Amino acid sequence: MKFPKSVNMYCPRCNTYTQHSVSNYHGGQRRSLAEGQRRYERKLKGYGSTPKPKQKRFAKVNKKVTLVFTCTKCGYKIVKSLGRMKKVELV
Amino acid sequence: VKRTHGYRYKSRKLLSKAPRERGMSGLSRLLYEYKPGDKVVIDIDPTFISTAPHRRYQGKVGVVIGTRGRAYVIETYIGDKKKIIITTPEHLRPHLGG
RNA sequence: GCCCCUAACCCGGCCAUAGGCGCCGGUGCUACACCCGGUCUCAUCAGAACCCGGAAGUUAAGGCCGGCGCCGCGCUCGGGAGUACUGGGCUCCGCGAGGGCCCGGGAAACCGGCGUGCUGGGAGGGGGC
RNA sequence: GCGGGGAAAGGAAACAUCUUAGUACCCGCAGGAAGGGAAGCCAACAGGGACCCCCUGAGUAGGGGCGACCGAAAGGGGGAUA
RNA sequence: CUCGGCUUAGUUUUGCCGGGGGAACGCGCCGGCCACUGGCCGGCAAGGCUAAGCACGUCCCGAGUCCGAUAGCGCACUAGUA
RNA sequence: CACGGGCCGGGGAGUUCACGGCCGUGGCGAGCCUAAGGGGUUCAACCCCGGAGGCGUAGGGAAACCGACAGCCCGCAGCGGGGCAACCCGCGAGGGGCGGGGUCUUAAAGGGCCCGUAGUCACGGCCGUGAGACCAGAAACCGGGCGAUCUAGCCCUGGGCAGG
RNA sequence: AGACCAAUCAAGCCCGGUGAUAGCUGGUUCCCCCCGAAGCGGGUCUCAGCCCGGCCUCCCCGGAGGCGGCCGGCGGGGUAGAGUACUGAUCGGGGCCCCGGUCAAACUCCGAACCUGCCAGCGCCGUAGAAGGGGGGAGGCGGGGGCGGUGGGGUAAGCCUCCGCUCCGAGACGGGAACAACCGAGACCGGGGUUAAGGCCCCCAAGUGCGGGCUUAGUGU
RNA sequence: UGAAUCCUGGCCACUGGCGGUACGUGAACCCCGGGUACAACCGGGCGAAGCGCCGCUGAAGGCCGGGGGUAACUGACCCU
RNA sequence: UCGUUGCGGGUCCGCUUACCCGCCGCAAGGCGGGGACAGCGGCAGGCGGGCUGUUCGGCUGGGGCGGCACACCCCUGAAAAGAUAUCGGGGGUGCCCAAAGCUCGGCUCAGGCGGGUCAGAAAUCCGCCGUAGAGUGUAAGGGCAAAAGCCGGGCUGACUGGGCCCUUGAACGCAAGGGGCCCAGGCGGGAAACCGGGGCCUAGAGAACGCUCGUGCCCCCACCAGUGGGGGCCGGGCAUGACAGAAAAGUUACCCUAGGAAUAACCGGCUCGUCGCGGGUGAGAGUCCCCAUCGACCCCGCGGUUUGGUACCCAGACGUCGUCUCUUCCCAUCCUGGCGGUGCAGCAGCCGCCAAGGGUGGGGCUGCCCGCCCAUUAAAGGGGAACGUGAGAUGGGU
Ligand SMILES: [Mg+2]
Ligand SMILES: [Mg+2]
Ligand SMILES: [Mg+2]
Ligand SMILES: [Mg+2]
Ligand SMILES: [Mg+2]
Ligand SMILES: [Mg+2]
Ligand SMILES: [Mg+2]
Ligand SMILES: [Mg+2]
Ligand SMILES: [Mg+2]
Ligand SMILES: [Mg+2]
Ligand SMILES: [Mg+2]
Ligand SMILES: [Mg+2]
Ligand SMILES: [Mg+2]
Ligand SMILES: [Mg+2]
Ligand SMILES: [Mg+2]
Ligand SMILES: [Mg+2]
Ligand SMILES: [Mg+2]
Ligand SMILES: [Mg+2]
Ligand SMILES: [Mg+2]
Ligand SMILES: [Mg+2]
Ligand SMILES: [Mg+2]
Ligand SMILES: [Mg+2]
Ligand SMILES: [Mg+2]
Ligand SMILES: [Mg+2]
Ligand SMILES: [Mg+2]
Ligand SMILES: [Mg+2]
Ligand SMILES: [Mg+2]
Ligand SMILES: [Mg+2]
Ligand SMILES: [Mg+2]
Ligand SMILES: [Mg+2]
Ligand SMILES: [Mg+2]
Ligand SMILES: [Mg+2]
Ligand SMILES: [Mg+2]
Ligand SMILES: [Mg+2]
Ligand SMILES: [Mg+2]
Ligand SMILES: [Mg+2]
Ligand SMILES: [Mg+2]
Ligand SMILES: [Mg+2]
Ligand SMILES: [Mg+2]
Ligand SMILES: [Mg+2]
Ligand SMILES: [Mg+2]
Ligand SMILES: [Mg+2]
Ligand SMILES: [Mg+2]
Ligand SMILES: [Mg+2]
Ligand SMILES: [Mg+2]
Ligand SMILES: [Mg+2]
Ligand SMILES: [Mg+2]
Ligand SMILES: [Mg+2]
Ligand SMILES: [Mg+2]
Ligand SMILES: [Mg+2]
Ligand SMILES: [Mg+2]
Ligand SMILES: [Mg+2]
Ligand SMILES: [Mg+2]
Ligand SMILES: [Mg+2]
Ligand SMILES: [Mg+2]
Ligand SMILES: [Mg+2]
Ligand SMILES: [Mg+2]
Ligand SMILES: [Mg+2]
Ligand SMILES: [Mg+2]
Ligand SMILES: [Mg+2]
Ligand SMILES: [Mg+2]
Ligand SMILES: [Mg+2]
Ligand SMILES: [Zn+2]
Repeated sequence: MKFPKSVNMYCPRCNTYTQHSVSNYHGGQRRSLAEGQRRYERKLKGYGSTPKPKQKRFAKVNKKVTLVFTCTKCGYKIVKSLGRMKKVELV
Repeated sequence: VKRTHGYRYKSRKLLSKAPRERGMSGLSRLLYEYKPGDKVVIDIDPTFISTAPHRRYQGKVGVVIGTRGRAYVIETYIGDKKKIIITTPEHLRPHLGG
């Protein structure tokens, strides 16, 4: 499905409708100082089996389309999902 | 296979209309101003099915408790449980038995 | 200002007894139309339509009313028919699938007959308070 | 009693991290007890004042397929007091 | 300080062992739940001892809503015997 | 024609602790109880002391932080009035509802939790969880020790195999 | 040859961890009295287990209504049947239409019996306590028989899987020749009487009972 | 593999082993840059074996079909 | 790769004392060679069933293979309230669409007919008819005609913060998801009414921990303040399809434990599709002539003599094929007795009826049963008895 690169959308910070640029959400890189990550390094030290489950069977074919909308006035970012479907083409 | 339970899962005969009742339905049911305390019959209109109550409430009698914008809040029972139906007047009729 | 009666007009309710085909009429001061033009508001390829301004003509058509035939339709009417089917009981029949009896309910098609919009509010018109 | 080496069964309704458990068991070394013991402490700007053991703090903080389960310390009350 | 490992409630923060690196000096050094900076507070590691108050039961003494010879310790007896 | 028992005697199975819920009673009551321990005793009993601590009295929120009722209505019992009575009337603890308040979220409204009193200590009972956990029952797995008089293999050193 | 390693070997033996665990199997000890189930729904590495509801029992609060039956008023439905008009199948006659004919779990103009919602009443239950609510303890979560839905499936099955009443499980007793659930019927103890189902020639209590007709096959009882 | 005797055919695609120029990838260490009054942290570089890639090996484990038709079953034909 | 690892010289060369290897010697020490390499310790990558621990789901007309009836949706089953199962029947789902979403307005669709240059069955044009016979993304069912369809104009409500209700989940506990009615903020369409929190309706759906992103003049981090960093509350996402969510391959005939008739194999029970046997019919054959002898197409039965279906009993156990031995029973009769028919001249043969007293044998082949064959014979029938009979045998097969 095709999506426009800019929309007119309500802004909670501005309390009105402003132009929003449309981009694809990209997940951040996992940082080594995250608390769960630090715990996972502590578990990984020493002898033993693999200490955590790793998924081997997957069933989802597509991920939910997560898009990022940025207000052109203040910079407020809204992240909305369009539902599980193939990757949109920003147009 | 066990019964599927969609919101309208055995509604072929319920939602069907005879040939003489085809098309738009009359607007007289929109013009009944129900108060709190009056008795109404839940009679589902197949042409406005998006706002209709479930098939289990067809033919049942409730008590108008109030209005929510344009819908009527109706108190009814299913066997022993007290249910709250919020439907527009197009799926209602006045009860003339008491 | 008020109560009463009353066409065609406006707003409805039920949405064919209201629909469809054909035939024979009535209606014209007012009202409804057809009708006459496109300066203005408004519109399209097109003043056909929509919108605007009007009043020479016409009941030819639409509308409304009356009658007849056909199709369709409606009926709490007669026959079909207490039939088909059915709730309850049975040490009642049948090899059996099934059927019978008693108590209680009870159609449909079809055939014949009848009917072919009814009605609410307002305008206009008449009467009286 | 002190130091070191060190499981599994079972539990988690499977099982590997985990628990069981620093346990069973093994090796070494003492005493009538052992070990600990005299602030490079705890606290919070108010003060405690070596140590051990008992009651409590407390299944609290926290650890943990944050699951099962595991789990203090300071402080307070005592025995005794060097 | 860093890497590996065992352990600990110790969690970017317990203790330790191993490999590698590696101070300062009382004008110094250490601690105050991640690190550093400033203040403030508390202290002086890497040397040794220490009674009392606490565990145990071969053994001795006393007690018992304990058992009473198939019970109670395996053994009431020429039982750790045949 | 499912399995167990030849017979008789004796033996033979819901225990205890900790924690939690609840019940039946008892004490005290906006408070309740002491733990360890201490003194005395006719000496594990008993009397006295010991309030540390635990639970309750206030909740909301992740946290910083903030921190609460007698107003109204319905109404059982009960009470008072009437009535021959039936019943009617008024007040009405407890109960129900509404309102008001404390706090969180929100821009707000709305919404969540809480608020106008009862706890606590004990004894007996039931149940849950752990502990062996009503009694009996594996095949297994791990730790430390024992075994090559048997047997498998090999090494050192002896004996044996008529007759054709 | 997975042979043998002290009657032990697809990994010895002894003692210990250890009373290992066991949703599985066996056993589980005195009397009387009151009430009295279930094998259904959902979830679960769930299908021989367990949890949340339904069904049981006990206690308490609550306070006047309740509903396995019936009549009526006002409503809902789309089955049996019916039809062949929508969607389809299907045989003939006549000129894409008309007429007659055969069908439909996944066709429907019509349409019961019946079931179900509210109200009023009758009936019964209820202040010796309806509705509603709280607390404890469960069992049980394998069901089965008869009848009815031509239930749906299957050649059929004492077959598989649903729906409802009743009965057995957990219910004595009479009849059925025996026989959990077929008919009658619901049992504190003793006695007397009368009946139910069914029976009355003997076995066996009660009739070689009554009228009419049929059967010659010991058909049948 | 299993006396002796006559013999032991084609195939390295796969599973292995082994050898190899370059190149890609490839851990720690180390180095560079950023960040941090210091660290944690973040980006990059270098880059062993091995893997990828290239060969050799069947008395290594072994494998050994077809499609067809043409052809006067096919000697022969195209090969695929 | 870090250390061992040293001494000279210009990363490379050399040296010996380290270290290592052998020889001699009780040792002391000497000889030779290698040499800061090697070897050794730590760390890191690779190969690594050599060894250690484990997992190898469920439903199921027994298990297995298959299927997914394992999470969902529509029609039917379903018995006119509600609910309702089977490895029941017909199908679909894990999407797609910036327009196929919102609103406003105009129009009318399939198809048919008449007229019209190219032009035609079908293009664009004029008119008449046209109940939807079209279209509405996608299964099925439902809805829809000045529309819910087609065309055009203007937009992004597929919106921010919240509440209530319905369904999933009947009465009656209980996720996620989905739908409805609203309050506030700010918009779009429209004259307004009114509508818009995706698709006309019923499917397209995912807990805890962890990570990531957005958001707040936001809260916390241990004596105080600051910097970096970390944690928290609210919301979107990354996934468990076995879809109320473990991270998981075989084999055992060498096998072991606990149970189970909740569940198969043998026998038994029920059933009889299959198997064997009987009957009705008579097209047709039989020189003519249905029925001497048959018997198409069809139909009604019986037995329990094959095979299956079911899973009622039996897993602390009913000894699994055949044969030998021995006894009895049935008749649906192969011979022997009686009778009839004939397409019965005789000899023979074929068919039916009564009849179970007696007989029904000897060999070759195969573990067989069965079947075929050989020479005879009056003929060399077939079945039941826990597929009679293993506390009688045998042991060829399995
Ligand atoms: Mg269900
Ligand atoms: Mg919608
Ligand atoms: Mg144990
Ligand atoms: Mg386990
Ligand atoms: Mg296990
Ligand atoms: Mg000694
Ligand atoms: Mg001492
Ligand atoms: Mg000492
Ligand atoms: Mg521990
Ligand atoms: Mg004695
Ligand atoms: Mg003794
Ligand atoms: Mg048994
Ligand atoms: Mg016995
Ligand atoms: Mg337990
Ligand atoms: Mg194990
Ligand atoms: Mg061992
Ligand atoms: Mg020997
Ligand atoms: Mg073998
Ligand atoms: Mg042996
Ligand atoms: Mg072994
Ligand atoms: Mg042992
Ligand atoms: Mg009773
Ligand atoms: Mg059992
Ligand atoms: Mg009624
Ligand atoms: Mg029918
Ligand atoms: Mg019919
Ligand atoms: Mg019904
Ligand atoms: Mg069951
Ligand atoms: Mg039944
Ligand atoms: Mg039972
Ligand atoms: Mg009897
Ligand atoms: Mg008698
Ligand atoms: Mg007879
Ligand atoms: Mg070869
Ligand atoms: Mg070296
Ligand atoms: Mg090395
Ligand atoms: Mg292995
Ligand atoms: Mg699995
Ligand atoms: Mg299974
Ligand atoms: Mg399968
Ligand atoms: Mg229904
Ligand atoms: Mg429209
Ligand atoms: Mg569900
Ligand atoms: Mg329910
Ligand atoms: Mg759709
Ligand atoms: Mg869904
Ligand atoms: Mg502090
Ligand atoms: Mg599930
Ligand atoms: Mg069975
Ligand atoms: Mg059998
Ligand atoms: Mg047959
Ligand atoms: Mg014949
Ligand atoms: Mg059979
Ligand atoms: Mg039996
Ligand atoms: Mg037996
Ligand atoms: Mg036996
Ligand atoms: Mg005969
Ligand atoms: Mg047998
Ligand atoms: Mg036999
Ligand atoms: Mg035998
Ligand atoms: Mg025998
Ligand atoms: Mg043999
Ligand atoms: Zn903005």
